Amino acid sequence: IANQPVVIDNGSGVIKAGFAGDQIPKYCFPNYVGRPKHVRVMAGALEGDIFIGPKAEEHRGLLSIRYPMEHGIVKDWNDMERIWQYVYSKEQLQTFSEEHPVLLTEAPLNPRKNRERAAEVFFETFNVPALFISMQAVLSLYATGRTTGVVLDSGDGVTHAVPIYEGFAMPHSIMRIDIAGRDVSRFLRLYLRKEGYDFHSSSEFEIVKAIKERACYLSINPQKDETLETEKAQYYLPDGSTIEIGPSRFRAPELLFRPDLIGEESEGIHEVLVFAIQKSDMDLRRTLFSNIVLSGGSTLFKGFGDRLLSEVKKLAPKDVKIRISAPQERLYSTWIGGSILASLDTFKKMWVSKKEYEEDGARSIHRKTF
Amino acid sequence: IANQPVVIDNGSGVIKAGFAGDQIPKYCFPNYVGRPKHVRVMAGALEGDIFIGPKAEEHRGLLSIRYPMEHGIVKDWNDMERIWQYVYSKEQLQTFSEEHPVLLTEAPLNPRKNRERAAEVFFETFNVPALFISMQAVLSLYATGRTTGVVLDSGDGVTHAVPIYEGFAMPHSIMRIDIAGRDVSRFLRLYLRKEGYDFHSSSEFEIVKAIKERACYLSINPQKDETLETEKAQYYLPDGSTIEIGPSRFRAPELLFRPDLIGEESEGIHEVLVFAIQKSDMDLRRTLFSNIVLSGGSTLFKGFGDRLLSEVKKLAPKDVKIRISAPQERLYSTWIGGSILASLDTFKKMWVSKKEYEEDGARSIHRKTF
Amino acid sequence: IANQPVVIDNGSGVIKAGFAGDQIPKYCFPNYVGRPKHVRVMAGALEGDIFIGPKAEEHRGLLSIRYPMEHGIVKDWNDMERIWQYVYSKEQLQTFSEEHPVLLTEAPLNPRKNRERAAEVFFETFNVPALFISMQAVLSLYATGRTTGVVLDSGDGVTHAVPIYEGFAMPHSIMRIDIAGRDVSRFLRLYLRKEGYDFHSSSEFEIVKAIKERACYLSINPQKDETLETEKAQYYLPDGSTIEIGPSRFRAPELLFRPDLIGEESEGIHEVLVFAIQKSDMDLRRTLFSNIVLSGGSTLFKGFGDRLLSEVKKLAPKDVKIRISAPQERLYSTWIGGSILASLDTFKKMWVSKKEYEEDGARSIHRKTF
Amino acid sequence: MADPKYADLPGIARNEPDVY
Repeated sequence: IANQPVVIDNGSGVIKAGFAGDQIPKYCFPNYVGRPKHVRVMAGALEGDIFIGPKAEEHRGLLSIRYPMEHGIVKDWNDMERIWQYVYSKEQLQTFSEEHPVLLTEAPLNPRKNRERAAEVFFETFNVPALFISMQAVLSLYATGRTTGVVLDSGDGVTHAVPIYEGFAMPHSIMRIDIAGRDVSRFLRLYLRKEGYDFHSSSEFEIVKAIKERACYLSINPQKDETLETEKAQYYLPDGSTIEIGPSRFRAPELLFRPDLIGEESEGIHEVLVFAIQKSDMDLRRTLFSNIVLSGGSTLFKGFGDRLLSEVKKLAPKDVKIRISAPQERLYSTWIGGSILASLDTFKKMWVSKKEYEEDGARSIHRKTF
Repeated sequence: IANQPVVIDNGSGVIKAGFAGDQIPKYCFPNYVGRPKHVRVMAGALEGDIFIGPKAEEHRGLLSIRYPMEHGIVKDWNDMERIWQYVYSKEQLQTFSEEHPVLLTEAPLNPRKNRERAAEVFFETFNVPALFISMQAVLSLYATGRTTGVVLDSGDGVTHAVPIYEGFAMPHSIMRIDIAGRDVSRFLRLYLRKEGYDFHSSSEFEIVKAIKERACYLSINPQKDETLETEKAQYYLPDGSTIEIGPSRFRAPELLFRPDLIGEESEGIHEVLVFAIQKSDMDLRRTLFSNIVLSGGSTLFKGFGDRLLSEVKKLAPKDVKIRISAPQERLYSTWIGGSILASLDTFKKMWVSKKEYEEDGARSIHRKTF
Repeated sequence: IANQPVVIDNGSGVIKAGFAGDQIPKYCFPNYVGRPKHVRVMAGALEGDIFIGPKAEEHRGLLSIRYPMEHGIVKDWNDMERIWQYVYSKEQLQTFSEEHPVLLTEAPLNPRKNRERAAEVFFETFNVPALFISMQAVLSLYATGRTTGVVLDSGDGVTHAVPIYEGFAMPHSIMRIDIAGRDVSRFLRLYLRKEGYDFHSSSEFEIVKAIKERACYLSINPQKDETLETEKAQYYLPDGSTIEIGPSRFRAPELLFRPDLIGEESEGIHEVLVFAIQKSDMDLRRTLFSNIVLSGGSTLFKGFGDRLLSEVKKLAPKDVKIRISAPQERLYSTWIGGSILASLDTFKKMWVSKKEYEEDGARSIHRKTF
Repeated sequence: MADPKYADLPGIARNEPDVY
């Protein structure tokens, strides 16, 4: 039973889905399970009471949105099961879980208990013939067509750097922080309360993400922007009310480089990228500096790569050629590589079959991933 | 026992009744109990001494009229029991109370003691098999065919704006004010005494309602009409004596928008419509502005809808699509939706049965309405 | 110029005033401006046309009251200028603003624009020699004499919990809600209308506060109190008409614990207290649990601290010593600590002088507070 | 002490019992 396998790029913010050997993921929607805040009195209302995908994006104001997945660590399993059931349902894919093998994605250095429970869901609740969990950094390199390179990515949950050299991922040189898009949006929300405009509700949180996506830019010199007075640019909400954002728009994404602002003494994106290159072997460092691949959502800030370069110029050894490559399709780079990995003939050897899982269990899944 | 159920659209000014699945209510009559002032010396007179419906409208001058219901809250319960008995009697419906289920209507945010006392009357004095109390806003949307939209209504009793988005009524955004048609008619009478043509008797009060219905208009700019001098247009009374109305015609319905004139600091219709939309969540506000439904008799003033839009343009955020829709039969809006709701098969599940009331009591009625 | 400084404890509900180095504030009055509704035909009336303090409390019925501050955020700046002028005037303090340094108070995480405009008022309109702004939690701990303490406060506007440990206020562990005494009083008013007794005017609103202050208690188990039938206790108005309160007395303060009753998903008082301790560092949690201090007026409900213990026992880790402390003088705890802070010799270093304000501006005020 | 509002018999604090 070797049908066209399904690639599901998991993540805290957004969940991409689709079939192998496609150019772009056709089925992208945000990873959350909205449930109604108000009491349905009238008949002919929205049926079901559990809303995932575009219906949730259309009817945000009704639904109390809550995310099941934080920092690449699923908290609520019942919600993730309903999301994966929605992916496979007739509203999006129009296929059965029994036909196709699955390609799953997870962030590196996650809990092994979550990986086991992920496999239990796909093998037992859904009746998948073969599952395969893989890393995001390896898939991003598949999408670019490279073999060498450090992979700085920044989704909604996790920011991590994986140094890989000619198809040799170094697990001990991996760095990781739990400071990413969601924490930047949460830090922006807190700053807008200091400005004046509060967005306390859970549906109203999605407005802060929309402000962060559109109206934010990373300044090169933060001390110079702090001394100067801002212009206070405007932004229109979904209602119509105007909002002067002020200095919060540039100070909000600075969380990624300075994680002491939120109150969590970590490295930062630029330090993680240097640390990953430093922890790797001496002869590989110069090739790892030249090949740096960007990915995820929080790399799409304005002047992000300019600041990332300037930070590497500050930290790294002098007279060394830095190159921070960035594709066009940075959000879908992790999915595209999965679709490439799925299409290859080697894919049949990498996966965990259903029969193999029934015999061994979790140990076979831990062996095949690494 | 599932007979063709009775709809009783309750109201302070007018009461409308009939059966389920009918196009228009056949039995529309005013909600009051006229009792004779004068002594009956001569034989062959009007018998009964308690007049309801067309007999009371025909013989106004004899009868000391008194309304049992003020602001959707019955004070005189004995009179409402006599009205409901008159509805069921051979003079109007020609049916038994024991056969048919009842669809009663009440305004939102009323006293719960009146709701229990309403149920006691229908279950014990009349022997109803099944009763159901509903809201005026939900029924108006059933009549139109929509699910979305704010329902601004203004009868003789209450003015209230209930925001409902896709079959989800929000109970904490329901605005209400006791400033409706009866208070406008009372304010018109007080103005006509200032003009010269005073009225005092209860039969004579209904002439002021007839003046309010016919010869009144809401100006767009009230300050401009105040500076200009009126023409003093005429109106002929039921007797024959002419009355030059003057500025009392246009300043009377201004009470609905300016409740400071009668001497009671409340919101007003236009503020209630905006406040109900503003109390809801951010994403639903623009859809609630696009769908505004008018209802009741006090929305039928000349230039009322034009003034409502001007007030919404003033208060609401700029560059938003406003649309104040309405039915053709604005007085029969709530009844038609009830007749639709009654004829649905789900109506059997919604109601409070007689057996369920005898077991539980008031708690089961408070569990089924809201 | 170092005279005996003034301690203005701001707040939406009540404004306390007086001099430094005192046991209790001499000048306590509610924070609102009263202006007359009606016309003054007869001479020898109450002069001024603006009523603040005991005159406004005495003559409520005339005055259309309006609160300048909502949730520790002054909306009407002209009204607060009149109140602060009234505080300084001969009717209360009997002193000039030019002599004494000022100690101002604000809730944490407020708009910075309001803090700037507050400083502008005290430095420009009034001619203050030196101003200092402080937090509620730091002042509450000064009054008790502690350094370690989580300060769960609950005023009229804001509820929050700042976790301080040995003179180290953690700014990122601060949890805040805009649900407090005013919203509970507004929620009680809505229930009383559902019971039967309607209140609408601003003078009439303060009766609902007086009912909330007197006859309200927090049930230890709300589901048990729901299933049981209440006793329906009585209360006498200034008019003399009796009011059966019923279940609304115990259900009103449930807004503090369940903020889903008003229809606005927040954390709640008990969750804010736990979340503030959880957001702080690992080793500080057990000391923060042991030192939980209460303050503000909405902590004075009957069985509030008993229920707040039970909620902490439900949420927090098992076998930990919980101690919710609460002084005799909870209402004036914030003022007492300000008077103690003002009396100390370090106070001269912390403040912002008028000369320093004229040179730098708003930036110097933002630097000195944090 | 002097002033309008006080609470009589709440106690200063509510504490859980200390185990060994």
